[PDB]
This record gives sequence, structure tokens and C-alpha cells, in this order.
Amino acid sequence: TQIPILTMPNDDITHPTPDLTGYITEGQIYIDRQLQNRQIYPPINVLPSLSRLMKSAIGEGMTRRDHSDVSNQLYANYAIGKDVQAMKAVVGEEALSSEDLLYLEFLDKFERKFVAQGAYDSRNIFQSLDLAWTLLRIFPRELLHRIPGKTLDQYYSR
Amino acid sequence: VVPTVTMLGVMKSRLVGATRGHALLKKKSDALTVQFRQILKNIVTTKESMGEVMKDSSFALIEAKYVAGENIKHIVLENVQNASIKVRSRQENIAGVKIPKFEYFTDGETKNDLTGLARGGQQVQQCRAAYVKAIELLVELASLQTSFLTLDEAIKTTNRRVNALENVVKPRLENTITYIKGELDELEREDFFRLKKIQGYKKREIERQLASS
Repeated sequence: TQIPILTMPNDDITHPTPDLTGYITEGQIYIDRQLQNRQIYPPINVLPSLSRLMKSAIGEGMTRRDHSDVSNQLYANYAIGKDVQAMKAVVGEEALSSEDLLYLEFLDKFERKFVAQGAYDSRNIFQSLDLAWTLLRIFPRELLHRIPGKTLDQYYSR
Repeated sequence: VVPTVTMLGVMKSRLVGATRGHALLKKKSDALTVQFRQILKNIVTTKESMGEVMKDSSFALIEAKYVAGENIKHIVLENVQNASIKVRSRQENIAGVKIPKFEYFTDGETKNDLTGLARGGQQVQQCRAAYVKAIELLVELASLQTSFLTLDEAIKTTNRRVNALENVVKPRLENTITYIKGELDELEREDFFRLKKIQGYKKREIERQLASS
């Protein structure tokens, strides 16, 4: 398994070497400058990041079954939380509905706990999935649209 | 518009910021339009109540004529048992825009009543009810006018952005890329090739001279 650490010149992907290695390789994990400015030690831009073979890695025998579903749900909810932050900026946040506050607080708690990990802190994939689930419990059961049925109630029960 | 990569980066950042601002303005405009539609529905309901309000009010005057005949007229003018003309209005920021909450008589502060006349009860049930309707009518009218003006301004800004800002910046980025590449890269490579040829035929001349000598 190869995980090159390729610096992108001029802080962009348009540079020859970054675009070339992106064409050659099959994934692109990122590191957001703003997260470093906001002092999150893992600055990995989760929303931009992506792995082409994510489906093959996640399974029942290897990893746990809910992993892919919770990954998709967290990605969608993160996007929605960014959109809700923009909305709260533009309209003054008074017009926000309850679900808007839910998404915004989920974004805040995500950035506070899931993204920020200790430089020496270690989390097993089971532990990380449990942390993501704990982040997920704050949403209502119906709100987790992306989560398949009979898997939500399996774990959302806590 | 220097073709230098600094200008290209500046233009790309400007385009990205323009796209983000366009999205934000579109979301804000949509929310303001939804709020304006709700206010318009409320104003339509109040307008429907209007006219029937005056029809109900006329019954109070008929009852006054039947019971007490002519009114007191002059300063007194009679015909009033309730709904003293005192109001309380305040501008409230809704969806980021201040909207005056015009609460008029029968719904505004310091409203007062003085017992009941022969048709004073009919006046309260008819004239004062009209005042209660008019309070909501004025509040809704002010809110609707403010929301319509704000939505028009926001829609104009968004349309202007989408029609001019991006539609000018994207050609600027394209021109910068075309100039930068097709001038600098092409001419630099041509100069390098000419230098390589110069060295090549210099070596050829050296070899020819060595063969001659």
C-alpha cells in the first residue's frame, strides 16, 4: 500500500505534479489550510477528501457493516451543516428552523470532537465508528435519511 | 491584466468568491421570497376581511340611528363605546430586514372604552372589530412592502452578478491562461531549441574543422 505525501505547489491542484499524480492514483485525501488556521491538529479537509475504492474496503468481515452508511450520512450531514452555517450568516440565524439548528450544532460538535484528534491519541476503527455514532445520536431517527432501515434502529438505540 | 500567474490566481480566487457569494445571495433571496409570499397570503386574508368589515360596521350606525337617533355630533360625536384611538408599533428585523409591526387601534396599546351606548355594543362589535382588522392590515402592508423592496434589490444583485461578474471574469481567466501558456511557454521552448541548435552546429563546425586540420 502506497501513501505518498505530495506537496501541492502554490496551494492548488492545478500544478503539474499534483494533477499528474491525481491522474495516476486512485484517491485524494486533502488537508485544509483553514482548519490549520482554526487549529484543528488533523486538518484533513474531510468534505473535499474521497477514496475511489471505499466500497471494497468496507464490509462485514473486514470493518463493521454500518461503516459505509455512516460515512455517507456524515458526509451529507457535514455538507448540510456548512450550508446551514452559510444560511445562519446570511439571514441572521433567527429564521432558522429546528433542523437547521440541529445541523449547525452537529457541524460544531463534529469539528470539536471527530476532526480534532490528539497527536498521540489513538482510536481503533471500532472506537472511531462509535464516536461517529455518538455524534449521530443527536439527530432524530427519521432525520438520518441516508441510513438504511433496520441498521439505524440497530445502533441508534445506543 | 498582466498574464503573470499572480493575476491568474487572483482572478481564480475572485471567480470562486463570486460563485460563493452568488450561492449565498440566491439562498437569501429565496428565503426572503418565501417570507414575502407568506406575508402576501396574510395580507390577502385581511383584504378579504376588508369590505365585509365595513358592511358589519354599517349595522352599528343603523342601530345607533334606530335607538339614539342623531349622534352627539361636534367634538363628542357619540357612537363610540370602545376602541380608543391609541396604538403601539415597532420595527422588527425579520429575515434580516426591519419590518414595522404596525399594531393599530383595537390591537394597539392604551386602548380604552367608556361603558356602552344604546348602540355602543353594536359599535364595539362592528367599528372596533374593523379597527382590529385594520391593525393587522397595516402591519401586513408595511411588512409586505419592505419585503418586496428587499427581494427586488436582492434579485437584482443576484441577476447582475450572474449576468456580468462571472460572465466577465471567466473570459478574463481564459484570456490569462491563453496568453500565459501560448506566449511564455511557446517562446521559452523556442528560445531553448534555438540555443540547442546553436550549440549543435557549433559542435558540427568544430568537428568539421578538426577533420580539415
